[PDB]
Amino acid sequence: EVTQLSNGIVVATEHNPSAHTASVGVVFGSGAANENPYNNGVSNLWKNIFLSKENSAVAAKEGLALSSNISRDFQSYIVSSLPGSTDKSLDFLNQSFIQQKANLLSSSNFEATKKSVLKQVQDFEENDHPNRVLEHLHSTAFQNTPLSLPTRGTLESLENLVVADLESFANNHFLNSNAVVVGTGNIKHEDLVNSIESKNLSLQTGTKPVLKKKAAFLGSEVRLRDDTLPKAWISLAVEGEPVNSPNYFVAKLAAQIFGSYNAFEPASRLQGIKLLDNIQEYQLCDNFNHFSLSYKDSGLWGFSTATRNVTMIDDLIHFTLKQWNRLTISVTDTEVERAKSLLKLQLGQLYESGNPVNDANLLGAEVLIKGSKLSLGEAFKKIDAITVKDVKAWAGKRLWDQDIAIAGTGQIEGLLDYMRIRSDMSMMRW
Amino acid sequence: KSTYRTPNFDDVLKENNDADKGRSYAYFMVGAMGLLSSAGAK
Amino acid sequence: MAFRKSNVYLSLVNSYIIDSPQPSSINYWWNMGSLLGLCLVIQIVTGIFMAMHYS
Amino acid sequence: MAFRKSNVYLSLVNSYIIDSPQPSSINYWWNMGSLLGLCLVIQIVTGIFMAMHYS
Amino acid sequence: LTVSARDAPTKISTLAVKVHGGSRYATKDGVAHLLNRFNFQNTNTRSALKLVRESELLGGTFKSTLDREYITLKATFLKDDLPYYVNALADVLYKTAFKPHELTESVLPAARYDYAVAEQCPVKSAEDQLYAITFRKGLGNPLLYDGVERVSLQDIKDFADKVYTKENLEVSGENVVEADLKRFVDESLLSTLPAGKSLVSKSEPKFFLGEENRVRFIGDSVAAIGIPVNKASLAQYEVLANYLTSALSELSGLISSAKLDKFTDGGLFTLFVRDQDSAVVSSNIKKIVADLKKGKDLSPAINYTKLKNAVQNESVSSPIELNFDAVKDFKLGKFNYVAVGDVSNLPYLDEL
Amino acid sequence: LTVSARDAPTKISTLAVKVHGGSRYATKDGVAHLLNRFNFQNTNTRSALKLVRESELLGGTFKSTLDREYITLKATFLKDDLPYYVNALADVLYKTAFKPHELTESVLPAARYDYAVAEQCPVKSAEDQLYAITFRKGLGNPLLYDGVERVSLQDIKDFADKVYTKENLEVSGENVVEADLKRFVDESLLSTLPAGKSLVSKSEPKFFLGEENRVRFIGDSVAAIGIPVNKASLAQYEVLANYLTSALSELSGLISSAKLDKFTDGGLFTLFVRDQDSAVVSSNIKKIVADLKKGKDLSPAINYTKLKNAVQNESVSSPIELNFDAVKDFKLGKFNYVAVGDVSNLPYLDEL
Amino acid sequence: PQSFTSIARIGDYILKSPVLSKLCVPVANQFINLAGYKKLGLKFDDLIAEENPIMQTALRRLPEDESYARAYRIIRAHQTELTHHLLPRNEWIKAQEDVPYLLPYILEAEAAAKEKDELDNIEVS
Ligand code: HEM
Ligand code: HEM
Ligand SMILES: COc1c(O)c(C)c(C/C=C(\C)CC/C=C(\C)CC/C=C(\C)CC/C=C(\C)CC/C=C(\C)CCC=C(C)C)c(O)c1OC
Ligand SMILES: COc1c(O)c(C)c(C/C=C(\C)CC/C=C(\C)CC/C=C(\C)CC/C=C(\C)CC/C=C(\C)CCC=C(C)C)c(O)c1OC
Ligand SMILES: CCCCCCCCCCCCCCC(=O)O[C@H](COC(=O)CCCCCCCCCCCC)COP(=O)(O)O
Ligand SMILES: CCCCCCCCCCCCCCC(=O)O[C@H](COC(=O)CCCCCCCCCCCC)COP(=O)(O)O
Repeated sequence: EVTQLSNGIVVATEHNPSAHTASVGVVFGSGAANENPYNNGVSNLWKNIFLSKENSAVAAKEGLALSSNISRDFQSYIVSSLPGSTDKSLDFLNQSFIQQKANLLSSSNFEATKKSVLKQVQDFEENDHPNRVLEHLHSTAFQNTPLSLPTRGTLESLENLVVADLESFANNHFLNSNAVVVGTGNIKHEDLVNSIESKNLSLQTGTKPVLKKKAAFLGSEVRLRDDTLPKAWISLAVEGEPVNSPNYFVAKLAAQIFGSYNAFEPASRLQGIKLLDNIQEYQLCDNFNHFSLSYKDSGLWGFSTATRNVTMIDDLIHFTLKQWNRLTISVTDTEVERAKSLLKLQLGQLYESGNPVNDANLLGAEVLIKGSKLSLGEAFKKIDAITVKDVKAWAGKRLWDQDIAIAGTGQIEGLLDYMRIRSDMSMMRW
Repeated sequence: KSTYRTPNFDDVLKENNDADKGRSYAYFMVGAMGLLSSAGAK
Repeated sequence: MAFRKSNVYLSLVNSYIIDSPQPSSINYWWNMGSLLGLCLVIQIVTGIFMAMHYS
Repeated sequence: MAFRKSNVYLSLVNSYIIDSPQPSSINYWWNMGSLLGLCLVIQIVTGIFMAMHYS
Repeated sequence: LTVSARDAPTKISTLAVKVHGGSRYATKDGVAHLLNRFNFQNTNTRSALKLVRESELLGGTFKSTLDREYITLKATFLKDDLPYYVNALADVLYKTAFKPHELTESVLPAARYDYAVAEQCPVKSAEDQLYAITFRKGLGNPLLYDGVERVSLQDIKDFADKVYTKENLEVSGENVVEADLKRFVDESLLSTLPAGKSLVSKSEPKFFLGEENRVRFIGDSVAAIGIPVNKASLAQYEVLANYLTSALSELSGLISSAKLDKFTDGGLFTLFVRDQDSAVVSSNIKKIVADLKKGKDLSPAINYTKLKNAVQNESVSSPIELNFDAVKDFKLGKFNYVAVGDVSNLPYLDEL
Repeated sequence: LTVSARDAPTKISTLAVKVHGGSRYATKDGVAHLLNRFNFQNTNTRSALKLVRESELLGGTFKSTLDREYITLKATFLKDDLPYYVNALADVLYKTAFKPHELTESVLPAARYDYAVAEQCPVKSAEDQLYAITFRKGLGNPLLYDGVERVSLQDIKDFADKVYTKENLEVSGENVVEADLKRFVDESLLSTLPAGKSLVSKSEPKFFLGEENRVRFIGDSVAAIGIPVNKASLAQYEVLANYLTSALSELSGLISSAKLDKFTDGGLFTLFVRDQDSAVVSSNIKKIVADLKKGKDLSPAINYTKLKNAVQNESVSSPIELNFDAVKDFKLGKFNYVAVGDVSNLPYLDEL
Repeated sequence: PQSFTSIARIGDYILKSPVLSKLCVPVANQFINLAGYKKLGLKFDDLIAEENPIMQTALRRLPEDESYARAYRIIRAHQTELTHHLLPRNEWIKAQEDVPYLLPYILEAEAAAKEKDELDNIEVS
């Protein structure tokens, strides 16, 4: 059961007696979308300061494990431990992250962390193609709007930061009205609330800055061509649904219909996905996957693919977009029936895995928007209630003759112009 | 300059991008060319 | 592959007027060739229909 | 490579009537196609020279 | 045929069947890999394409995994459909087709892909070279099939006749009722499965100390060491594998990886160092071995490894390690060394 | 710069210039191989295509050869044209172009061909592994360039500036008048060549006994052994290399090859066994080592090796080996072992 | 175009029925030698067209030996045919050497491709 109390800070807890671990954490409603192009990467630097050697050493001496996660809409700082020592994690979180920040922002520590983060971002930008392609897709989809800033930070901006930027961001965003205290695993809600009440655990006053511009989607493309690479990596997307939309689960199911494909695994060549019937003959791709990502203001629905067949890219894109076209007009009931159970198993593993850190992140990110956490059972009935008419109604609105965003790198010379791709979003025979 | 920073396209861009209004104006111009063309071909 | 590239007759049309890669900076002086192709069809078509009445 | 295979115009002649691989056991019933090509040329050539005198 | 299970209100339940068909038990090098790729191919009744469209609608997927010791037959699905899937798993253990055209078209092309990926990564090659020189003819059998020894379809079929038995089997199902499973277990085709000796051997393997090998590799350079661990010392090398990777140690920024592999009778503790410039590798490896030889205290890391072990025990059978409280000191006495990469610029075992 | 020559009424005369630019002297692995492939490229005055049409009409050809110790500049031509060719050889030792586009278009593609051919043959790989484990950083440098260590054009030019000197040179001409050559020798561009220390070292190398290595190879299986030979024992291992290959020995039908390589200060005696079936290799290697360990008499082979040596001395500098009369007995004490092929079915050094 | 499994279920029934296997099989055996392919050295299954994905699949599973011999009978028939003659009487195909060597491969390939088309159109209740 999920129990949430608004006394003090918003305290959420999900109790699981079977687990042998307990996680206690703080989730902030600010993310990479709350920063600007001149201090971009301040959140990643804060994360790596919390994860620095001295802080991690003092934590691990007591027997605790530290996790930090940076995203568009939230920042997560989690302390995981054994069930008997769940009170010690609160003490470490109070003493280190909240009460005092002078020790963590010393000159030498800041310089070392800055040099390590610069090295990491430099390695990412050159030797991680499928993920940086998705980052550029975000950066070109939401350009000149908060949601397009990369979460790690750019190489040029990360140099200009000083400790003053970090402390300014901490003053502006680490607030009581922006925070949720989350408890996961083998702990009780009453015990957690009592433990918080015994201490003060006050973060700050409130009134975080309000953004003047809301995120917007622009049809656009960016091409980063490099002929010294062996493949071509391509990510393509349209505007999707945000969190708290009525069509959220319909979006995830429509994504699940096409699924993912790996050419080298024997089993995934026999899937009921009809798209493979066009792909398999000439080995058009090595792998693809479909995504329905949702944020607070907007979302992305699309796919990502990698291939060595540098002379047949347009055929791959054409067949994929013709499979997308089929959703509006001629989706069949068996497709939806398979999609329901595939999605239920897909959602089942996500929310019911052994690791409590994923549960903590999900619960903290959920209560910061909805105000409450949807149960597993009520999720299934909405999934089971989906019909063919709903899928057709959603697809006729979100992907029929709509603008797209594209991002590719590698031997993308075979990738045709924008308009030729944009015309594939309709059939013209219907 | 970082690749993530994108060049200024402001003088080219429309103030309000509404898909239903935008695709209707383009389709009407294409439709007009088709309507006169069908008449000429006949 | 796509039918426009797989068929024997449609692959010749594909590689000459559809997927043919053109330089991105040729000006209006390069439009003259297609105008001669248009005019060759005009002479022939207007000639077959006018050859039905000429002695 | 050889000029009959390198030239743009002579490579079409090469792959249709010179280097074309034929089955080694087709009988005289497969000679009929070339006879129709011979007869098509006969009708046209004997028709252009006879169209110079017909009203 | 020993069945254990647990139940919980989770929506998704999982079922696992394990076979002691490990690579230490393969008759020819890479026989285990080929059978593992026959797993979930066509059976006599239903084809492998038949199994896909059915297990999809009921919300489940099948997997098979290869390691030094196991061939795991695992399924994760929706809670109510336990009787249906238990027959699907039993069929593959009973009446696999083993057709000749399944080896050429699917198993061989897939097995080649696994080998190709592992050859590009240098730490895997170094790890495979520590297994080979420590356990010469036990666990040191090659994991993947490359083809230096010819393996035929009969050797695959004979191996399946050897491993797929009644007494060489364990069926475990997480988050589903135990008693309901056994009624379906005692009914299915595994009830008629033949019985034989258990391939698992209680005796410990024999080990060699001081071996070295060198491989010339184009890419990064790796200086890896491996140590044999008996049954009693599994606790000491588990804390040490966590101390070096934790912030409590000074060498944590030099070390690229450290772990302990455990079996039913012992394990191999492996340490790796990786970099592009062979000069950096050469200095890093020398400082690590010099500091390890003098001594290191692992007592501050006991509470850290308890939390680390508890997370690991979720997905494993969780062998009991109650000796974490008694682990105090470590000092390196002897080890096996492997050098991969620019061997000319990398140190020798005498130099370390 | 020590010139020796002989004369005879033969129509065809040969000229040789040797440089101690051996692979034991290469600064980086495979530097010697790359320079050897620059030899007879373009010079400042005449191109390498210019050298072809000229040396053709006068009836000669040029060659360059690489081994563990030498870079041989050899020419065989018609008798009268000694003054012309002696300038052509001097130019390459003086004013090679070393242009950047000569490394990419000719030297690198040719060097890759040499490595590819040697990798298919298993006895070469086994021999290269005996050199590496016996002489770690002396003669054991790789002979051919594969690219595990990066070699740049500057390292090639620096190596040529290091080896091409006045005091690191020997010019020998067979079947042409000595005095006539020296007048052309003292005139040519080698007269102005810089002088330096002689790269040849009088000191003996250091050796290691008991090393083993294993390589997994798809093809035939090879069980090779290698032994270090000092200066005094060159006579004993020369008779033994002929006894085993002769009909006088019973193991001659089991042995695939046997030879002794000689240098100015010692040599390596190598023995090889080769077959397709690893079972035959395993039995053959065991019987050979067992019989060698008890003892073998080489006295019947002394007259045979004298005839064998006299034929060899025609094309070599002929180091004196007058100890053939004193060679009596041999018995194997220690050796280095290398296994290539089906390593699982091949014996270990402990088993032999 | 009339498949092969379709015309084989016709066969095994006629074979088992004593009245039918006595009436028509004694009439079928004269139809084979009257066809006269045996005299050029041809086994029956070498006569079926192979330019479709079903036969191309079975021709790949065929063992090396039966594929090498199959290559020779087709070459011999092509060579003998262009000379307007026949093979010597002592090399003809007898009654017992003409066995169904390409039968099982055709059958195991259609039942796995019948399953595919019957699974692409499943209407789940
Ligand atoms: C490139 C192709 C052609 C060109 C350049 C061409 C040019 C001409 C010209 C200049 C005239 C004289 C026009 C005048 O002053 O009255 C003419 C007349 C004529 N052409 Fe063509 N022609 C072409 C093709 C054809 C074809 C293919 C035909 C018939 C199938 C044809 C039939 C005629 C006829 C019948 C006349 C006389 C009718 C008339 O002009 O009053 N022409 N042509
Ligand atoms: C396959 C091509 C052709 C066929 C089958 C064909 C067939 C015929 C036939 C059957 C006749 C009537 C013969 C008779 O009974 O007198 C005829 C007449 C004629 N054809 Fe053709 N013809 C062909 C091509 C041509 C061409 C290309 C031309 C002119 C360029 C041409 C010009 C004529 C003329 C002028 C006549 C009338 C003269 C005459 O027959 O007295 N034909 N053709
Ligand atoms: C390099 O870039 C290119 C490019 O490659 C190409 C191909 C084109 C396109 C140009 C062409 C392909 C021109 C081609 C021209 C011809 C081949 C002329 C066509 C000639 C004919 C059609 C032959 C004559 C036959 C007829 C039309 C018969 C018609 C029938 C009639 C009148 C009978 C009617 C009677 C009855 C009973 C109804 C370009 O424009 C271009 O640059 C943009
Ligand atoms: C599969 O195996 C093949 C095969 O591939 C091929 C190609 C052939 C060969 C067959 C052909 C290619 C037949 C082709 C036939 C044609 C295309 C018809 C030719 C038509 C024309 C030449 C068009 C008409 C034009 C003229 C001849 C104009 C002539 C000019 C004249 C009369 C003007 C004269 C006036 C003056 C001023 C002198 C085979 O025979 C064959 O099997 C053996
Ligand atoms: C050889 C003689 C002509 C030379 C070549 C010059 C090219 C002009 C051909 C006209 C075709 C353009 C339409 C392409 C198309 O189908 O687009 C279709 C649909 O576009 C339309 O809406 C068609 C507009 C109708 C205009 C056609 C008028 C024809 C005028 C006569 C020209 C020849 C006599 C594909 O549209 P897409 O951009 O989404 O792929
Ligand atoms: C489409 C209309 C014709 C159909 C195609 C039928 C083919 C017949 C074409 C005749 C060409 C044969 C000679 C080849 C050749 O050049 O061989 C040359 C030289 O051969 C000769 O001696 C030529 C013999 C002269 C006979 C030509 C008479 C032509 C009759 C008219 C046929 C068409 C109207 C190559 O000889 P080679 O065999 O050494 O390569």
